[PDB]
Amino acid sequence: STTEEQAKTFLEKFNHEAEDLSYQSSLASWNYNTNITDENVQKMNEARAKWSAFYEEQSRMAKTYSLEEIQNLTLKRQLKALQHSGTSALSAEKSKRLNTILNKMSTIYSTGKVLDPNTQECLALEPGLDDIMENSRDYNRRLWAWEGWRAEVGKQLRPLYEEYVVLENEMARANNYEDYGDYWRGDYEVTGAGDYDYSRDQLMKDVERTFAEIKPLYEQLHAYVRAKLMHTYPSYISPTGCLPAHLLGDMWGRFWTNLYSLTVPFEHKPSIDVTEKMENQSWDAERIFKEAEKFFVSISLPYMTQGFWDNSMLTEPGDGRKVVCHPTAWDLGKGDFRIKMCTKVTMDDFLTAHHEMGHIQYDMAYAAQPYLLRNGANEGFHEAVGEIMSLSAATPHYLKALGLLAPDFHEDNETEINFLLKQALTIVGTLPFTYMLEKWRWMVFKGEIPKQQWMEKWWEMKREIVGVVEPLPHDETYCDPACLFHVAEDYSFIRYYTRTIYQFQFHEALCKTAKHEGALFKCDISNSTEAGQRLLQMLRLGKSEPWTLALENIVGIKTMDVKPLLNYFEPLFTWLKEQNRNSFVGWSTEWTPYSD
Amino acid sequence: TTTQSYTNSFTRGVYYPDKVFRSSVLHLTQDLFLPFFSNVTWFHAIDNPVLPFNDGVYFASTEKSNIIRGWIFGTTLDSKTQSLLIVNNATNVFIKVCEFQFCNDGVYSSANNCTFEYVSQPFLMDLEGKQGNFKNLREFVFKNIDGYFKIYSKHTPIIGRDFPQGFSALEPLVDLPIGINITRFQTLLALNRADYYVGYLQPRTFLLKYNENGTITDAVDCALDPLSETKCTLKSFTVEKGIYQTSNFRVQPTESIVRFPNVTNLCPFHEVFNATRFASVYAWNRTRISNCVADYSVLYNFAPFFAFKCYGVSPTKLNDLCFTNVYADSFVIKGNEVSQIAPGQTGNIADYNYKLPDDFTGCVIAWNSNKLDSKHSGNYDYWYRLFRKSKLKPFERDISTEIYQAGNKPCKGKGPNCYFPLQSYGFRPTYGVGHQPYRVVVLSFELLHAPATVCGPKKSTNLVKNKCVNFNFNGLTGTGVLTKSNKKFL
Amino acid sequence: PFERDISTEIYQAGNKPCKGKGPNCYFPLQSYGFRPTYGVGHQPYRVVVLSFELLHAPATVCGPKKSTNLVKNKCVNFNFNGLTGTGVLTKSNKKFL
Repeated sequence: STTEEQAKTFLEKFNHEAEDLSYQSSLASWNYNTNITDENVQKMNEARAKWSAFYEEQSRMAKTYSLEEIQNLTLKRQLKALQHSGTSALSAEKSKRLNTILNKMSTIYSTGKVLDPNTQECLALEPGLDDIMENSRDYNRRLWAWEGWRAEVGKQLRPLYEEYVVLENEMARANNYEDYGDYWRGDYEVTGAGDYDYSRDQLMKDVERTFAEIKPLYEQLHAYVRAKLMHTYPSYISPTGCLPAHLLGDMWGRFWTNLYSLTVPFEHKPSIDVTEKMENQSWDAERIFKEAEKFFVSISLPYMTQGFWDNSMLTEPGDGRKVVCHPTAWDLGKGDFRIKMCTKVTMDDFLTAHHEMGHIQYDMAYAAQPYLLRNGANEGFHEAVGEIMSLSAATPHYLKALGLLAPDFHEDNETEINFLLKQALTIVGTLPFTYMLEKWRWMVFKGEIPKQQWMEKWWEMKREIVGVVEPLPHDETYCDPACLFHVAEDYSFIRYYTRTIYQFQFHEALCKTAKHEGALFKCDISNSTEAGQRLLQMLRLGKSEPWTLALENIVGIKTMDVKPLLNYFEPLFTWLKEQNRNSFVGWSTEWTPYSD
Repeated sequence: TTTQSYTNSFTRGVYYPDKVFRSSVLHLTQDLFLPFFSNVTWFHAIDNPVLPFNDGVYFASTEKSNIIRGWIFGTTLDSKTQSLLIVNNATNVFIKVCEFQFCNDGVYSSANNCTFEYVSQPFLMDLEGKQGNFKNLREFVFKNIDGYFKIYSKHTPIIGRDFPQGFSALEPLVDLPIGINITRFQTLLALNRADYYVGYLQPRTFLLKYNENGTITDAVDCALDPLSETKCTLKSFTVEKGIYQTSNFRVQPTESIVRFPNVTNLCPFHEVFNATRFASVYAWNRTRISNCVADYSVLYNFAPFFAFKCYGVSPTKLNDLCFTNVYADSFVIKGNEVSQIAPGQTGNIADYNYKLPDDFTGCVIAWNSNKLDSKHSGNYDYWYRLFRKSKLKPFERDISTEIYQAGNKPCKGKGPNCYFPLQSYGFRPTYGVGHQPYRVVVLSFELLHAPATVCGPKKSTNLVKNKCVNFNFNGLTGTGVLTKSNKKFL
Repeated sequence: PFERDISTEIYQAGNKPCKGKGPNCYFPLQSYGFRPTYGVGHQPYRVVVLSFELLHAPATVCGPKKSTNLVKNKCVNFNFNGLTGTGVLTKSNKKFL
């Protein structure tokens, strides 16, 4: 009778059939992570093609249902997740040209090669380039490589970006949305709840206030970084002015992990290096996994299934059957999880193991939910919880409790500052750039700007906001910030920004409620049943309900919190305040290194 | 610390069984009395050992100063159960009958629950008399009568002679009305601001001689000695010369044996738990039981039996319990549906395919079958049903439900807003716990008027030889001796 | 008779010492759910028993208090604490405790 019952029945049928097909396709994807054989990949592509066909067919059947006559909140969320059609809303010709341009993007990004003045060296994409960047500090070499890559990629990409903005605002109209930025923000759409509804511009207001409260601290840290660079290059940095774009620290302006040898305050004393300790103890990957499970039991998370240790790959089975080992572990459906590592006995491998363990635990938590909401409430929850697991593992207090570190060890202020600086500069260098590109995509897809006010405003804004000056001026036909793998197939950086802020908030709330004393950093969250239940009561929810109620349960406030950025680097900032008296404050936009 | 001396009580510990006056009567009564010349273990405490309260522990004391109080009675006298106290002080009774954990002596650690309390007068009756060694003779009788805890008393002074051969009459006192259990007993000596005779009273008939004033001057046992038994039978304290037929002697049965036929019915209970080609939930199987064997070991040892919960009949007191027909239905589900199997509860499978009624008596058993009813690349043989009009009636089959309809619009086949209720049930050997194929059988109990021929092993016991035993040959109950015969039985 | 065995201890099935609920380890007590939805055989009947001891003891409860002045050396019917009977009541020189 009522459309709600028809929607429910369909939803049940779709959930069952799609969970079966998704289990098949996830088995195919896991065998893709494992094998690379031609028969395997033929099975995998046929499985994913049939899954896509089934999803499109079910969407076509479900297009009949209306939108107003739904009153259940879970049913409303299911309808919102279901009604997303994407490229199916357009015509066959539009779909074919879209998939052809996606294939062109993939091919050019995979086969992009830049030639140095000597043609005998072919810089093969990111591999090799990243190694040269990390192990060499040659201004001419790195600047020329980046300049050539930009002058090629952006020159090819300029008209296709305009094609993309036109097509994507057309998709937004097909979804009855104002723009593609709002289309992305539809993942943060809350409707039908009193004192609980938040629209898309609320996120814009939140990012504006976060920028307002981080401007001085970001200015201070950028000034310290540029002072460190000046101490190694005295005639290449304007201290009173901003820092050039080719001096952010890495090849894309994304990471700041390269600024580690010349940025550590006390390089003489060694950092926390337990790798020698597990080399002494002769640790194994299986025992590291068991220790991770023991830690998760200490945080009261449910035990891993026996199939998890039975079926899942843990160590490399020879070299003839090569395996890719990017850090990722998704469920297969119906309660099956697996993991893939290029594991060794070091610290970073254990860190990513804990990250994917948090990923798998979050994936298991919502397993009682149906398929359409079988995901995080956003696009970065799993990454954020993996990061908070990794940080919980990173604290030396956890090492002391586990016994891998000798008990006769004394914590030192300089060592704390070094660890905090490393674990900060590894993530926070990406924070200015992720919204620096996300806001620009937002505004370009808004339609509020003309065509010939893009590169100049790009550079001027990044200088006046963070201190990123263009060393080599370029006209409006370039796409220098669009030479990344993430933007190759139109992937939003909203996920990265929300991961960075949400993981912070999670760990700060956990340490606050873990009866900790002293500095919030260097504190583990383990052997705490109360905090473990605090995790679980929102882990079991997932996409079923918006993040705001789980946020008010975890921390106590309803909107996004700005405290974690300030209170996570407090020792570094307090130590920098006294040293700020001898370091100039501020940057000048008009100053560029090539204006002589 | 305390000693462990052993002595003889002689004649002592005689109380008034009733509250009726008897004058110059030789009335004979049988109750919990102290056997005459029965050895009583006497502890000299200067400690506080444990003593099992079995059949009316009796107490006495011949001290020189007030050191002993605190009578406690309960099962293990600790561990959160009701253990009570009869601790006293020389103002009032100071009854402390409540539920405690530790008291050591009012004086207690945990309040917990509590019950009857009563204070009227010093229960120990602390009077010094004239001499210093008045001994405050603590004769009391504590016993359990249908939950009515009885207490007697007699403060008859003695002079030096402990456990004296002089007679005494224990007058009754107040009694505890607490309907609790008692297993052990300890004397919780009081805290500072020749004392123990535990004469357990086994049941035995007693002949009591009353004075003209109603006092019990003398008594004689009825089973202590042949002369005592003769006096008991004659109902007099004097017996003339001659032979007296007192009672009869029999050899008590040393053991009891139960015999029954070969119990060979051989129900295919193992065969119904291993028929590989099972039936899905949409069409659950059903079997009829008659002249079977109720071997519940397979239900108990075979298979991990992940599900064992049931609410109607205890699965422990079931081997001997015997019916005629049992409705057992077999089907395969995942982990969570096994838990959802219950009487009067929600759940898609339990609401649309098989509903357990509220008045369902029986036990639902499910175990783990991860490799039998599953295979790689897909197990599509198993089916299930998902849609119907409303809640399914208990014990209902809805096979061939055609095609489910919705939207109040005519439909012809599997298409728009009209789908086939038989949705795929994909089974793979790589499901984690919650989705692993779980095999469940629901077998129901019915109190059947039909002859119950499935009653279990019947407890066949070996039958000794040449020994007086209680036999149960094929239901022939009786007592006697058994020996090999030379009969010519047809 | 007249016994209370209040205890929540796991009643094992078979011989294993299992504790908890589920496989061959059972809780001593199960649900007593009461709803207006069952039949007369499962309706929540609230019953109370009354137990008395009609024995030769000083009666504490006596019902409707009716007392007639006691007479002596005369043929009368006595109802002392329910001791119905007939006879001549004369004061005695016994040693009643």
